Amino acid sequence: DIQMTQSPSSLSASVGDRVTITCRASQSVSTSSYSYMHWYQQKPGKAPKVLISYASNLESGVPSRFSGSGSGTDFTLTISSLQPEDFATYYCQHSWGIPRTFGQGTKVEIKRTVAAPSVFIFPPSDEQLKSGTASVVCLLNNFYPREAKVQWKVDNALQSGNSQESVTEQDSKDSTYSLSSTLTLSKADYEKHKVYACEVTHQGLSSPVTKSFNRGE
Amino acid sequence: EVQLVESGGGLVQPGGSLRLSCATSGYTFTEYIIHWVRQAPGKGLEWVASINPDYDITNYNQRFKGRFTISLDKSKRTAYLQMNSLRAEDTAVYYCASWISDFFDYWGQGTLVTVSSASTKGPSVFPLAPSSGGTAALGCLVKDYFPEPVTVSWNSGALTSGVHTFPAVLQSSGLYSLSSVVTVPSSSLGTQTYICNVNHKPSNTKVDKKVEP
Amino acid sequence: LGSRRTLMLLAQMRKISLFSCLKDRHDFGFPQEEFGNQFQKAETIPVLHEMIQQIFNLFSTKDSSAAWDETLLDKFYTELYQQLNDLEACVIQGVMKEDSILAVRKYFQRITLYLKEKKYSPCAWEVVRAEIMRSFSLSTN
Repeated sequence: DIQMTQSPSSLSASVGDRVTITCRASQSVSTSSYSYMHWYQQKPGKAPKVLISYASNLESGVPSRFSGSGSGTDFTLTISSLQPEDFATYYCQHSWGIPRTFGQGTKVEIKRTVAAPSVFIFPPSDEQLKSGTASVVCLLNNFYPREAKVQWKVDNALQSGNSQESVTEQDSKDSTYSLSSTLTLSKADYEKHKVYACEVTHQGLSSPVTKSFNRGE
Repeated sequence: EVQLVESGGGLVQPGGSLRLSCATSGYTFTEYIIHWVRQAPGKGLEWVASINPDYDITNYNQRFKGRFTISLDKSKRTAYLQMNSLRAEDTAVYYCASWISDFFDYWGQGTLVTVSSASTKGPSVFPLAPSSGGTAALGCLVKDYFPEPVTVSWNSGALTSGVHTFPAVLQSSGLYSLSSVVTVPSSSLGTQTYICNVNHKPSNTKVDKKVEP
Repeated sequence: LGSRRTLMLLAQMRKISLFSCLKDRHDFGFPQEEFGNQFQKAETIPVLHEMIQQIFNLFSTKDSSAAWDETLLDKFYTELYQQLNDLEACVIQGVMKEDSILAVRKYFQRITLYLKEKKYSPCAWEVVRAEIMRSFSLSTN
């Protein structure tokens, strides 16, 4: 049955840029008069939303920068003037019989000016420490590019494989990312040390930045 | 106003069975074909089955022919997806979707089905008390629960601007943990009250934590 | 591929764009399972035979004449006959087939009722033309 391959899988472009995503069907999905290929947009944590129907028919309410061309097996979604709110993954599907299949999708991310993060650090609460554990959080707010590097230190010692990080999807207004990192120790271990710190390394910092606290303050 | 509401998602062990339902509203029932479409976390979209209420035709993706059954109750304006012999690769968000023809006109919000032998566990919720100045940051640590999802709001939904809830991360313990922050002006601290509202339906766990300096 | 000829003619019969008929689009539930796969080339002759039959029936009505170009409909019938006759000869000869045929017939019943309902509007006709066009390709390719 009919499979489709989008390209690129993933893609980055500045606001205003022209963007082109293609979709390739394993066999013709066309009649001489109509193509039965459609394009959707899925923003993170949300259901898809149809944009183009039948290869080139712009759906009602969709912005005009969106357009679709193509026929037979080769199809193209084009965003003529990329916008921050256009951050999403884009899928093609066909209705040339059964089964209905989608493409693997194409992630579109917005390129914007550099923004340095704002670092906050959180000591574990007292109610957590009451139970056996201790979590230390380091948060980075509103930065771009996504590439950053957190680094934990305890009484000035480097840490490893005792921490996990998580990153927000790209903001669909201002195009930035935020991130949090969690150091985790037993209370017992936690109490054996004074200084707790994260050393953040981003491009928007001319030099790495250390937020720190002293235990029991 | 068209509205599709899927429900019945949750946790099942492998080999177990589940029944998803989708309750529709706001259009003439017999006019739209109802579909189920799923999406594994991080992965792409996969069409499962469709049913035509006007006639009585159903269609299946051959992958699920043996195990899954789609069916409906016209009086209840509701379509059902019965899943059987669930494998771990069936873990996905299941969307209910509708169309008149060819392409999808409407969607549900999705309902998460998790196929796992691990047992369910409610999280505990801790403060991320603000450091306390221009603007300042505070949050909620939602640690040690399974399965997804957990929901975090701030001040009963009344605070959205500058709020950041992170993707859950799966600890080495096989439990998730998650944090939600919000940025506020410093002078609001000690004046303005900040409460983070956590719900984890899979353990009927509901928590309102009051984050303070 | 004198079936390629049948599609070409159907194409030429188009008078209006489906894009002006979006209000009227319709899912007819073409019973595709009944053709290409599993019971591959040759065990699906009788089903294909019934298809052509039904199409021929459909486009021969006085309603169809009113909808489409008289000259093209002629070239079209010639083409259907050719196939209709060849397929019948095979059915006559040696090589739930009833269920398959029933499925096809129910499909065309749905198509017909759709047109009655729409009062044979140009749009309805365009929707139908486009479907047959598609579902025929699926039948054969």
